[PDB]
Amino acid sequence: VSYPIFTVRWVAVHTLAVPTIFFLGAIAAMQFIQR
Amino acid sequence: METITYVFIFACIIALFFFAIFFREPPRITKK
Amino acid sequence: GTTGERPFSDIITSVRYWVIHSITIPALFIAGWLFVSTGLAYDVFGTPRPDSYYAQEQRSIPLVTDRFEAKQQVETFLEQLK
Amino acid sequence: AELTPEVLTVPLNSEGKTITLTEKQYLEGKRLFQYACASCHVGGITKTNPSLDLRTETLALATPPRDNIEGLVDYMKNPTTYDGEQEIAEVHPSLRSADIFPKMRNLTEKDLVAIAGHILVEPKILGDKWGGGKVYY
Amino acid sequence: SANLWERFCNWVTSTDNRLYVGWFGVIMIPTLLAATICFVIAFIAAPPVDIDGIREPVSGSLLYGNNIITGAVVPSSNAIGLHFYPIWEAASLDEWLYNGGPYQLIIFHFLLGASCYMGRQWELSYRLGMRPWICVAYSAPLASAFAVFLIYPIGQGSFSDGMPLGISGTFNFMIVFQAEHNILMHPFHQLGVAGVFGGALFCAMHGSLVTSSLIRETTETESANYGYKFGQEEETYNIVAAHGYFGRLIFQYASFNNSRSLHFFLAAWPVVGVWFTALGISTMAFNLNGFNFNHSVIDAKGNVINTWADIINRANLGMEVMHERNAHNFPLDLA
Amino acid sequence: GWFDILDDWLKRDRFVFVGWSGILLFPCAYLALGGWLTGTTFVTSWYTHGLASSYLEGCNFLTVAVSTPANSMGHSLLLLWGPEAQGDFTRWCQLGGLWTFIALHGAFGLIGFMLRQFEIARLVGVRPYNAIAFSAPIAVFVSVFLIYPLGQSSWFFAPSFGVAAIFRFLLFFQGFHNWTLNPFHMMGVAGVLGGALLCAIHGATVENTLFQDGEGASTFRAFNPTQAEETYSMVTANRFWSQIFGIAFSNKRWLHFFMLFVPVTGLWMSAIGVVGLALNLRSYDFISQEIRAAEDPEFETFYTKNLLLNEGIRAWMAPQDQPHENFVFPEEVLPRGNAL
Amino acid sequence: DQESSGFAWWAGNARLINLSGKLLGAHVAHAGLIVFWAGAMTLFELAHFIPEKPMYEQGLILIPHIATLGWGVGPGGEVVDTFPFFVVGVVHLISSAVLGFGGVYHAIRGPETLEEYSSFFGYDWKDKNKMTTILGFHLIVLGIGALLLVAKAMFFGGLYDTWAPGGGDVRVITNPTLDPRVIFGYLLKSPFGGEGWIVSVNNLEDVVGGHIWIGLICIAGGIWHILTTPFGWARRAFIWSGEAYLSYSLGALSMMGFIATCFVWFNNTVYPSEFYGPTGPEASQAQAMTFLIRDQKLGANVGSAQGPTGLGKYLMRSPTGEIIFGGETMRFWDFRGPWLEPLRGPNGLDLNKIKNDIQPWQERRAAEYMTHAPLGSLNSVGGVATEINSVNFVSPRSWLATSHFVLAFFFLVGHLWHAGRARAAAAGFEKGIDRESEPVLSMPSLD
Ligand code: CLA
Ligand code: CLA
Ligand code: CLA
Ligand code: CLA
Ligand code: CLA
Ligand code: CLA
Ligand SMILES: CC1=C(/C=C/C(C)=C/C=C/C(C)=C/C=C/C=C(C)/C=C/C=C(C)/C=C/C2=C(C)CCCC2(C)C)C(C)(C)CCC1
Ligand SMILES: CC1=C(/C=C/C(C)=C/C=C/C(C)=C/C=C/C=C(C)/C=C/C=C(C)/C=C/C2=C(C)CCCC2(C)C)C(C)(C)CCC1
Ligand code: OEX
Ligand SMILES: [Cl-]
Ligand SMILES: [Fe+2]
Repeated sequence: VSYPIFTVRWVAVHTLAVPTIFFLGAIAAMQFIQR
Repeated sequence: METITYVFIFACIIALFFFAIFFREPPRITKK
Repeated sequence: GTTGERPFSDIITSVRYWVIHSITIPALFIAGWLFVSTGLAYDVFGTPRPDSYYAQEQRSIPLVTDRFEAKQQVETFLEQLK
Repeated sequence: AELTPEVLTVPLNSEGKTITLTEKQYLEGKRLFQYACASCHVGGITKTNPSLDLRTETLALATPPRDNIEGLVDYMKNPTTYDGEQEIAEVHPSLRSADIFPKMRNLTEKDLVAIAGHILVEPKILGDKWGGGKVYY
Repeated sequence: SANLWERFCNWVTSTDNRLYVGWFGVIMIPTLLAATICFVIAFIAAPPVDIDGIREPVSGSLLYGNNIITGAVVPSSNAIGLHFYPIWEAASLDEWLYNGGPYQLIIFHFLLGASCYMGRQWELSYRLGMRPWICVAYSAPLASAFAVFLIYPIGQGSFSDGMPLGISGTFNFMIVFQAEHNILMHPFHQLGVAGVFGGALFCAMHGSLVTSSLIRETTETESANYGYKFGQEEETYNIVAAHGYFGRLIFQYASFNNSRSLHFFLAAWPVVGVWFTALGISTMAFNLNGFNFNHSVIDAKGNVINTWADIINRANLGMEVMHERNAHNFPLDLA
Repeated sequence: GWFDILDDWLKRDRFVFVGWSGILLFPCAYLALGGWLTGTTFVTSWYTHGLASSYLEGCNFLTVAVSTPANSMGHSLLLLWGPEAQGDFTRWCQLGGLWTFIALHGAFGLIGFMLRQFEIARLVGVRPYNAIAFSAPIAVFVSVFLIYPLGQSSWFFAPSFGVAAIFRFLLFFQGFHNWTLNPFHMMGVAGVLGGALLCAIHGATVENTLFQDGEGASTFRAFNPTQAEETYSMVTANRFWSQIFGIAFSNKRWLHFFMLFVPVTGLWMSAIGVVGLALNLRSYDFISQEIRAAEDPEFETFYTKNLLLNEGIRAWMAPQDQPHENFVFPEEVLPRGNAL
Repeated sequence: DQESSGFAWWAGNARLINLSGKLLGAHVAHAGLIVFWAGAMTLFELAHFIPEKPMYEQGLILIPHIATLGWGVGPGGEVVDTFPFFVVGVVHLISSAVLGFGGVYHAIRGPETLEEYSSFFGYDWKDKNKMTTILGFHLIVLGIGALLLVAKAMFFGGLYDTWAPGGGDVRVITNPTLDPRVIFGYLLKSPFGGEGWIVSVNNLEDVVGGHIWIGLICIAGGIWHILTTPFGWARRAFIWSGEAYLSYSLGALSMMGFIATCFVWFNNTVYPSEFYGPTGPEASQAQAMTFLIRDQKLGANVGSAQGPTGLGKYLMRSPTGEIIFGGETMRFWDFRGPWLEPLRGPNGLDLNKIKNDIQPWQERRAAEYMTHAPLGSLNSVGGVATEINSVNFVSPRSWLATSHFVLAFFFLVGHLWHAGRARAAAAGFEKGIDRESEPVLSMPSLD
């Protein structure tokens, strides 16, 4: 079949995927903070 | 008075248990 | 049992996907990392740094005590080098 | 709100003279305090004798005075009762009893000074917490 | 007579009994009857019990000032500990009732019978040619009773610390437990509520989905239940219409279409979750408690920055500090 | 008409069904989950509770939380553009603005979600017994996260969104409300525990009364997705439980409705009890018990024991749990048993 | 060879029920994993091991197992030479490669079945003769092993005896209790408070002696099963299938798993408090000791001291009259220990020995065990759930006991599961009720 690319599913998936990794990167950096 | 009331209800539940088990509606197959 | 969307299996398997996402996925990661490591996150959410919970001597808590003049009261708490 | 060298300035001896520890000594002391003290002296108390704590004030009214580096260090070698009228090295960890308390074998004079410093720095930071027990947890 | 014993074995094993008294039943029925009779009599008329062995009798029976909610059967004395205390171990019944004698008689008989009850749930399944493993599902609630009535007392070194047989007495067991073990901060317990919440969730899930996708065979003013006859050939609900709905609620592949894969999950989730919660009490019976994040996060100077974990600790202290007033003589609670 | 064209698009069968409900559901639901995940990692609770509550401060998955606003706020909606935050975002965060954000948004998210159930059911043409059931989780959220603090002094005494922050909410209700002694709560657990039993027992019953529809041992494949005959022997199941338990089902339609009733009814009862706790109309005591306990120093029940535990909880927790009260409890006034 | 047309993927290992060859590879590859762990872990423990520091404060569970056998230790459990630890570790780790080799080989190269490639090693589950024979083989192998312990104890060095006359030390046992009345007496002992059944063993003489009996009896039954077949009843009672045999061994391990849990938690002898931590009762006993010691030095008369309840602050009586420690520790009046026994008299704790025979080594022993009770958190924070972070510690007795209970339990489930299937497999309905011939439909209605 000739499937499309940008779809409603694509949008949804990205609304969760994009912030997640951005957070996973942020939290990963926190593991080195100290005092 | 209170003790009596508590045991009474309890005795009533146990009585129910009996009738529920041995005096139920016979579960009939297909032709029901 | 099917709809318009392109079967995930194909996409997660397609070389084109990875050619894209080998760039995109790490990019967001490094971005989130920088968001913290540059101390920006601290200012965006007013979260105190390890050396910004109390004043040097003070051992009291900066508890907000009134709703309307809260924002003003909060700023006053940052004043005392907190 | 940080561990300044202003905080790490603790009395060295009875004659008012003081000493200034370093963030390296503190951490090292804190670690050593966990290694050979925390077992019974967790959070400045004394599990096997709650009547005597590690409060600076309590150490001050000790006999001899144990509210300074020199005091504590001596104690860690030859410990005594609160009046000092009796040596208790046999039932208390010390250098002259390292055969009985293996943990004290490794410990060298550098370690002793660090541990001593830790006991004096903690109340400066924690305050009432360091002295009291579950009440202040 | 073909043979008395042979007939006897045939009556026991008989699948034509109203209640299947099995071989496990031969042990179950007497033990359960002893347990329940002693319980009922105790709960009503038993005298106060010195649970903590400190000569401080706790009355938990109706006739002695209690009601259903407060009333309970008080655990054996702490002076007895893990010692075996049958009736024939006491100078008199008066002494036996004072030292929490009934408690042991009940829990031992119950746990024994309740175990045989599981064994019977296999036997009947065997005699009826159906698959076993139903008893395996019952192993989870049973393992909890075992953990609460036997494992924890063994670990703690006394039956006086086993869960009391009553409403309020059960609340006491929990509050104190939380203080000494911080059970809320333990993974196994968390898995427990996960199974229990999930259970109730899924029970409502399945329940609703099925009953909502019933094939119409009833009148507008007639009970929708009558649209089913005991002993049907075909199904009474459209599982394909059910899957169609739930498949659209979330998304297709996150929805069941296999009734067998469904009911397995329906059974697996709660049983496994409760299994862990049973292992939780059994693990914390040897003082392997929940996470201790007290005074974890501290600031740059060393000051203690509190968390919700600390707020929990304060509540825990209050329970610890106040439980069993006159029972303690020494600083540490190690027993 | 544009409407029916808008409808057409929305009600299109996609991978993730949108629908009219989706216009309400997805925005809120996403912001609610997002707001939590945001605060969980970044925003603090220092200025509101004197607490660290984020990964950024050092909290872990258990100790993290989106804490309630200060008691000063009252029942304020705490709008970003409201008199408190005054458009400021950073201030808004520090005043616990994210709590009312998550709460109110999530609340509408639960409204949209049930609407989705209603909307999808109608389309598929199935009965809305999935929407009726979902009312129980609604009542709980409404009663606990909204109604309860609305009866108290402020949002501050509502359950904070977080693992540990919920555990103290439990212990609080014990210490202060004696929540376990409440009949409505008892019905609650009776429904959940009994519901978690029905779930277990029914699944196990079915899997172990199945017919043989295949030649393999893994009987999972041997199921007919297209209805036809019953996949498990309902008749055998009946006789089983009738002999081991004495009572047994014999009407799948009732059995499954029962699986709906029990857990939904329970949560509803637990809701009412909480609604009463808002006005502090709790089930704390038994007057008959206290009166004898006063006159008679030798009368002791497991009920009296528990109340002593409550006094300890209240006394030792209140100071750091209610900062706004500036509590100061001298060591000598703290209720304590012996030695401990 | 084997795929979906036999079992499901998540039940894969059940496809090997009738593949003796490959089914041997598994057991040999698996056995390598056990040797691998034992080896690699010992070296891991040693690599972190600190000599001048208690073993229980270092999270050791294998090195203290070696210490018990009299290896690398001396007076009072003092660690002398760490070489035997290193050896036991590396030797195992090596043997894991050897076993692992055969495991891999038999599972992917060697004959997929054994019956043809060797009629001696090949077997049939229903072959009651081969089964009891293979069982007979292992019954001897285990039997010799039981004597391997006896040898180490009597000849090759001995064991660590905490009850040692001059104080805990490695002692050569040269007088094993062989009296059957005494030995088998333990089996007739109660499992409750006081009479402690098997766990109540309190001297190495019985330990070594008991193992002598077990060693002989095991090999004796080993020979018996080689040269025989199951009787009449033995055949009409059990189920004879590959799964059935598994189930029997599953419940067996489960039972042993529970016994081991109570052993490491209660027993003092075969689990030395010098290498492991102090047992639960021991630590609570120590606290009573400690403060009895303290306050007495302050001039308090412990004998007549009256506590809050009026029961006896420091000393009270047991239900049978013996003088015991006071407080909540009344539940642990069944505790026996080297440090405490010299204070005990013919009627329990002697007030005279308590008054002036208290030794310094006992006071600090009590203090030690008191501040090292088996109390801790999952994240390893020693003390009560309300304690503060500082002392990173959780008694090895706690780790072992909890771990082995979970395993023991799940194995009891594994038992029920595999025994329930075997009964249904044999009779032949483990795959569903026969649609045609439905048994229930042939039984009269009880209604
Ligand atoms: C449909 C989805 C939806 C819904 C129902 C809500 C609902 C809400 N949001 Mg919200 N939000 C959404 C999507 C949604 N949001 C999205 C997608 C975002 C991301 C941009 C946000 C971001 C967001 C933030 C950042 C905040 C909210 C907040 C709020 C709450 C208060 C807002 C308020 O006062 O409403 C006002 C209601 C209206 C404006 C509706 C008016 C409709 C009429 C018909 C239009 C009339 C206009 C006309 C000029 C009037 C003329 C009259 C004349 C006299 C002048 C409320 C629960 C606040 C909150 O949670 O506080 C704690 C808050 O601070 N929202
Ligand atoms: C001596 C021990 C032993 C042996 C030899 C077997 C042998 C067998 N079992 Mg088994 N079983 C045992 C103990 C044992 N069992 C115990 C104690 C239980 C109770 C839990 C079970 C429960 C059980 C079930 C429920 C089933 C079997 C089945 C089987 C058969 C197929 C094997 C299989 O499914 O592998 C497949 C193996 C897996 C899918 C791996 C499972 C992984 C586990 C669940 C997780 C372990 C957690 C781990 C410690 C954490 C690691 C962390 C991770 C991040 C790395 C096979 C004959 C199956 C069968 O066909 O029955 C005859 C079957 O359905 N067993
Ligand atoms: C103790 C763990 C263990 C062991 C020993 C085995 C052993 C076995 N399984 Mg198995 N299995 C296990 C766990 C285990 N399983 C678990 C947990 C699951 C669930 C996921 C399964 C699921 C499963 C299925 C579904 C099947 C098996 C099968 C088999 C058998 C054939 C293996 C095969 O196909 O080779 C294939 C081998 C390879 C593809 C290469 C793997 C590389 C090797 C084996 C490992 C090397 C080890 C090490 C790194 C090398 C050291 C070398 C050194 C000594 C020099 C074999 C006896 C099959 C069977 O029934 O046999 C016909 C089969 O169909 N298993
Ligand atoms: C089973 C026996 C056993 C026992 C009693 C111990 C005991 C110990 N180990 Mg150890 N270990 C074991 C097996 C065991 N280990 C194995 C098999 C391995 C190989 C992976 C290791 C590897 C290992 C290392 C690398 C280290 C230890 C350490 C330690 C010590 C510290 C304990 C700790 O912090 O763990 C805490 C561990 C946990 C809290 C994890 C609990 C995991 C549970 C069991 C998961 C259960 C979930 C369940 C399976 C989910 C399945 C359900 C699903 C199917 C639905 C302690 C003495 C440490 C040490 O010596 O330092 C002092 C250390 O560094 N162990
Ligand atoms: C559970 C253990 C076990 C068992 C039952 C078998 C069984 C078998 N193996 Mg074998 N094997 C094993 C472990 C085992 N293996 C290990 C660990 C390895 C890796 C080194 C191998 C490597 C291996 C190879 C490479 C081959 C076999 C083969 C065979 C088969 C032919 C018999 C044979 O070679 O023996 C012949 C040897 C003897 C009869 C005598 C050996 C005695 C040894 C030297 C002493 C063992 C001492 C022992 C540890 C202590 C016991 C004494 C105690 C009672 C006091 C047979 C089915 C062959 C095969 O596939 O043929 C079908 C084959 O080519 N095996
Ligand atoms: C683990 C090793 C092992 C295993 C698996 C077996 C397995 C078997 N043996 Mg056995 N045996 C062994 C070791 C072993 N033996 C040893 C070491 C000896 C030497 C003493 C013997 C001597 C022996 C004889 C003399 C006979 C067997 C027989 C049998 C077979 C039937 C067993 C049976 O029906 O018992 C079922 C047991 C009962 C119905 C009795 C139950 C009552 C028990 C004992 C008491 C309650 C147990 C309780 C829960 C545990 C508490 C402990 C207790 C001390 C208080 C079976 C294949 C018989 C056979 O068929 O001959 C080939 C037979 O006549 N065995
Ligand atoms: C607030 C706010 C907002 C919002 C925002 C958002 C919306 C965000 C989002 C966010 C997000 C959305 C985030 C996410 C995150 C995520 C994460 C971070 C995750 C993680 C994960 C993990 C970690 C995992 C884990 C696991 C599990 C769970 C299971 C098992 C396994 C594992 C381990 C894997 C706005 C702007 C509108 C406005 C203003 C305010
Ligand atoms: C069958 C199968 C399987 C399994 C497998 C197995 C189980 C294996 C095993 C394996 C093994 C079991 C292996 C072993 C190995 C070992 C080794 C190889 C060793 C080595 C050693 C050495 C080398 C030593 C040396 C040393 C020393 C002495 C010290 C120092 C250091 C060192 C370490 C170096 C699986 C599941 C996967 C899959 C399916 C099939
Ligand atoms: O009992 Mn109930 O409470 Ca388990 O802990 Mn110790 O003993 Mn008593 O004290 Mn706490
Ligand atoms: Cl209490
Ligand atoms: Fe169902």
